[PDB]
Amino acid sequence: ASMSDEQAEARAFLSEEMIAEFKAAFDMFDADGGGEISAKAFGTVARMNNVPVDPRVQEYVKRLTDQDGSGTISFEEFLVLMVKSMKQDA
Repeated sequence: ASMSDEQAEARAFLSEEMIAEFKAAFDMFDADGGGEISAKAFGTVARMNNVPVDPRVQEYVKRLTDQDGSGTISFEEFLVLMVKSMKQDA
């Protein structure tokens, strides 16, 4: 369970057209149909989408699976993460 307040800014920055692309990319990894992908998958998705993976976010990303054991991010989080990474990337 994530925080959808983060989703608000994500939808403000990312256009529906962008959200749609990230949704499709996310779905590619969510073959389970749970709306949640592996934490480390974020880096892979970002890379193929030409999105620079921020080192700080990646630190936080690896910590997700590090502290929880099996880190999984929901589509909502994924969108916000893409935002954080692109925002931090100068």
